[PDB]
Amino acid sequence: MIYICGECHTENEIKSRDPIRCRECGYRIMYKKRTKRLVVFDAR
Amino acid sequence: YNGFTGRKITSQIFIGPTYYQRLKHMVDDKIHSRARGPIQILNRQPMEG
Amino acid sequence: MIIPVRCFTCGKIVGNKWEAYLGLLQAEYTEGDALDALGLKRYCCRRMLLAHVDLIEKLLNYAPL
Amino acid sequence: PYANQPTVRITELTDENVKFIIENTDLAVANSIRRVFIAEVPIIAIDWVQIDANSSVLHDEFIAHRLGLIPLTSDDIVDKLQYSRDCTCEEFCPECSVEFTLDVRCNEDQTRHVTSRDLISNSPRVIPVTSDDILIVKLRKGQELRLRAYAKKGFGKEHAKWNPTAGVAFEYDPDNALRHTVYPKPEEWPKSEYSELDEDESQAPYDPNGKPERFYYNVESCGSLRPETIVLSALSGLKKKLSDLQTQLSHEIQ
Amino acid sequence: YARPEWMIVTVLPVPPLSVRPAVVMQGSARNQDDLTHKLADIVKINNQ
RNA sequence: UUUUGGCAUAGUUGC
Ligand SMILES: [Zn+2]
Ligand SMILES: [Zn+2]
Ligand SMILES: [Zn+2]
Repeated sequence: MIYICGECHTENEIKSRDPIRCRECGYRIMYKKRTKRLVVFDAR
Repeated sequence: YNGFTGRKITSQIFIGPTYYQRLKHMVDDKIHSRARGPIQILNRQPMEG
Repeated sequence: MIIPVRCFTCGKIVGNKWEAYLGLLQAEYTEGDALDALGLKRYCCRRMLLAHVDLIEKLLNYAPL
Repeated sequence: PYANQPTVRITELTDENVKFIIENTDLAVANSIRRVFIAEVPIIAIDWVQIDANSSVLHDEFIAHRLGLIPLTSDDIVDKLQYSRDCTCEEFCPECSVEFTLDVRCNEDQTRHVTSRDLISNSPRVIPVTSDDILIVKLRKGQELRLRAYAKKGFGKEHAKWNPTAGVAFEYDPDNALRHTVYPKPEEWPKSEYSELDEDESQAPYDPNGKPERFYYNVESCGSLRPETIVLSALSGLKKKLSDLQTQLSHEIQ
Repeated sequence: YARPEWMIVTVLPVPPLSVRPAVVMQGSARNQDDLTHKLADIVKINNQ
């Protein structure tokens, strides 16, 4: 999975086994990327 | 003017802008119903899940 | 947050008038004169621009992601 | 036991509004016309939004809701469209909808205003009305907004975005000759713009045989339709509703 | 019933488990009831 | 092939 660093915005891949850390800043907050499933709204 | 019939309303209505606030107590957070649900482990009576 | 597209009451378009409104205030218009210049007669529409708070400007100070 | 012979006198016609007078008509018919102006004139408005990518400060539902209220030039194309649910297409087609695409990437060091100008239609006859322009959102550097949408035929009874009018002024008996309203102190009340009273007068004398007639209209268009077109489509739609009810009643009687 | 002889506690009743249930947690962490703790203390002292 | 669950302290809030 791809995560976005919370301080330097770097998309980096992370497995389900390793501790999370930005691989060019060392930052310890990561955000999941937006889903690729189609999302549809009525404009009401 | 009455919205349905279009007739003038006999009395004259006090109207104007006013600051209103939408309080946090929405109904969708306060509505619930129970029928044959998760009873307590000690008292065997209905319990707040 | 951002200017509503429609006046809530009468449904007049008011979303395309915020920037012009601010521009007229930089032209040293009184706020009544600015609202008249934008052709807002009903006080329902005038309420929209006169009481709007453009908080989105404050929100664009924070970094994107 | 028969219809009135109503007469029209247009007192003003602009691109923003039409002001006119209907005489020799019942109050109920006039109010029904005033009501059909708001709730039953079909126009085109955005009602299906797929957001492929949003990075703006506004969440997706905010952008979709704002897009729905964008008024679209639907002068003649609305008549030849069909309601989507009535259309037999596989969910969308040029006979029941108009496709829009928006793709704005703010890759600059200035706040990029995503306006109605950025909405791009697949049909030239259905554009945003302002195409100054209606602001959809403001974007910071590195923020993208990319979506497609479809705008379909509907009327204001379903949702207010299909409302074509921007306020329908309606009046009758400006001098209060019928006393449908009773002023406690008639001196205090300003004259209507259609009043025929001199300023020493405050109220027309009471009319025991009066009946509401000469209804004054001022229909302001939001911009989706010309006000002439609003009124004509309103009368056509109300006649269509009554004829459909006539058909169903004839079936029920038989 | 209720002879005064029986007022002095010579044999103490042990309630069933339905009165002092051992609530399970976070997998199999069995948390005991306060009654079970008091009975644990009493049985330890009586064993001594 | 049909599940189930912490509790009992304090606070805040609603009528
Ligand atoms: Zn980082
Ligand atoms: Zn308004
Ligand atoms: Zn279709």
